[PDB]
Amino acid sequence: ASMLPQVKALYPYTAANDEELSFKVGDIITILEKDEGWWKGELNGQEGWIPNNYVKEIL
Repeated sequence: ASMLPQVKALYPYTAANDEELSFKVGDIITILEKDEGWWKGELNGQEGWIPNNYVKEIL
């Protein structure tokens, strides 16, 4: 398999529209794609863009 990046949320986020993904502090989110400040995440079957300042990539 290929490894995807994962990030851990440091702040909660409420999606502003249907292209974005909501999360809570400590959620582990899988990154499908990066576009500078917005990353595309997947969490429990939901997919959407997230602000990268809310999270920290797991090394």
